[PDB]
Order: sequence, then C-alpha cells, then structure tokens
Amino acid sequence: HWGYGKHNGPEHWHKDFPIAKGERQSPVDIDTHTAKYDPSLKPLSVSYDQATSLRILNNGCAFNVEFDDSQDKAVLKGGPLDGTYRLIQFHFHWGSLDGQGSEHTVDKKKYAAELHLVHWNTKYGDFGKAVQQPDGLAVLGIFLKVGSAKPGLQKVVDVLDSIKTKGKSADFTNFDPRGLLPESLDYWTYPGSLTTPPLLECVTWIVLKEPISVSSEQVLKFRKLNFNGEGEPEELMVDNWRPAQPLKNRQIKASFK
Ligand SMILES: *SCCNC(=O)CC(c1ccccc1)c1ccccc1
Ligand SMILES: [Zn+2]
Repeated sequence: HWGYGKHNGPEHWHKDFPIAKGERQSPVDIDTHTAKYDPSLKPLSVSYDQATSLRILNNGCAFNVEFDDSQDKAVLKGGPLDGTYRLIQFHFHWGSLDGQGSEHTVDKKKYAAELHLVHWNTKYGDFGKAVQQPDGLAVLGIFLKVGSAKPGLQKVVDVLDSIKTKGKSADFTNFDPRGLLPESLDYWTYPGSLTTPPLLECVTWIVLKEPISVSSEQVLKFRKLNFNGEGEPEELMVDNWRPAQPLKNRQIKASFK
C-alpha cells in the first residue's frame, strides 16, 4: 500500500508505520563540517572476492540483486562494525532528473542515485532476525553521479529490459559487486534505519565519501523500469527515494581527517 506517489509517499508512511517519526530514522543530511574524524574507527574491510549472485528482481519499489548468503562468501568487516556482516542484496534509489535521486545528502547536495549494499550480522543467524536488532544490519551506501560510464554496472543495466515490471525476476549469476566500488573507502557512519517500510531502526550506515560515475545512458535505463505490474497502466519507476529525516540525538563520525 505504501509507495512514492502523492497519496501514499513518504509523508504518509507514519500512519501505518509510526516509527517513521522515530529517533533514528534514515536517510539524513551529512553535514561534513559537523561530522568528526573518529580515530578509534579501525580500517574498513570489504571482502567480495567469493561473492555469489543469483538473481535480479523488480519488487515494485526498486530492483534487487540477490546473493547467496548461506555462507561467508561476500562480507563486510571492520570500520565501526563488530563481527562479520553478510551481503544479502543490493539495490538503488534514483531520480527523475540528474539533480535528485539519492537518499542521503552531503551538505544538502543530492546525487543522481544511491547504491545500498545490504548486509546482515551473522551472530543473529538470518536477515529476518537481524532486522529486529539495533545492530542487525550494515548498509554500504555509494553515491552515483552522471559522467563517464561505469563498466561494472553495464551487466546490470543490460538485464533491466527483462525485469521491466513489478514481480519480474531474472537469472543474475557471476556478477561481481567489486566493479561498483570507488577507489577510496573513506566513509561517514551513523546509526539509523531502513529507508522504506517497515523502517526498522536496525542499521549501521556506512556511506562512502567518493561517488562512482555512471553515464547518462546507464541511469536513463534505470528510469525505464516500471512500478506497476504487467498489463497495468505504466508508471515509470523514478524518484523512489525517501528524503532526509531529522538527525535528532545522533553523531555522524568520519573515517578520514
Ligand atoms: S517493494 C518493498 C521493498 N522492500 C523490501 O525489499 C523489504 C526488505 C525487508 C525489510 C524488513 C523485513 C524483511 C524484508 C528490505 C527493505 C530494505 C532493505 C533491505 C531489505
Ligand atoms: Zn535502499
């Protein structure tokens, strides 16, 4: 029932999901002049060399690339995190225009899109249990800007034709998410939530400072997806992003000076 339109978008979510007006909601604006370098933060470890993707799905909200998380194949460790967090999936949020689309902002700047690499804490055994824990998830957020094409994204872009509408999925094996990372692993980190209902406050956010560049043609293909299901009237999948929420009683820490 919730969505991203005028009668059911983010300003309405609180009626079915009162936690939307919560104490640690995401996304937020990242005030780079207020975030503090934290020297306690240990180095970030992104270990994706044995990653195993399975499938890509249009769920009506975005598209997810799903991974085999039955073992420690692609994991996130270090930084602010205690323990190992398993890659379960990734997705994007993007806009109708290159001037908007990200969820997090940097000094109020909106990027063209935002990549979320979603990982869960292995100490809680599965994702569904992890989301009911304040330290259950770790999401790696990577901003997208429009410029030169991102070669590691092209495999993703090409399959989208086969998952145009809500409920469609396709085989997506042997995709390597290392091709979606920037050079630098400099990040900001804060405690927050999922950015769609149920909006659970179970996330440790890790947002890379360095955006990746994608081409105009690549993001235009994202914009051709549909929110609707097959044989329903076309509603382009665009602007599936939730805006910045109140930081309230939280501190954003930086991994770099
Ligand atoms: S079209 C709805 C899209 N959202 C889902 O993928 C739901 C999913 C979730 C959350 C809480 C419990 C079970 C499943 C999810 C949402 C955001 C990030 C990761 C997973
Ligand atoms: Zn997301």
